[PDB]
Amino acid sequence: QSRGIDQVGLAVAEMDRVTQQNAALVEESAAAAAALEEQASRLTEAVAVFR
Amino acid sequence: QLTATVKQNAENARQASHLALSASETAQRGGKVVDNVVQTMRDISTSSQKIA
Repeated sequence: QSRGIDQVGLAVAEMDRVTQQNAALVEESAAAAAALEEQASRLTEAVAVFR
Repeated sequence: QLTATVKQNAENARQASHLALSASETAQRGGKVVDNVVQTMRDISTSSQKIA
């Protein structure tokens, strides 16, 4: 159990780090996805002059 | 794997308690017998004193 919990301790600590990395990618993708919404408006704005 | 060791650790705990508890009963019974022998020495010593 002592040596066994050590394997789970590193596992929980390992998954904890990966959980933070995944959150960074979610926020990174969310921020990048939000940028597409702004750039997407530029496409219509570039042609908004033509009715 | 941890759950499997819990049963073993818990099983050995109860099994050891049965032997430990049983080992105490025979120990207490042995003490009472030793106490009876203590009074026997007093009787032999007292009886031997009367012979002297």
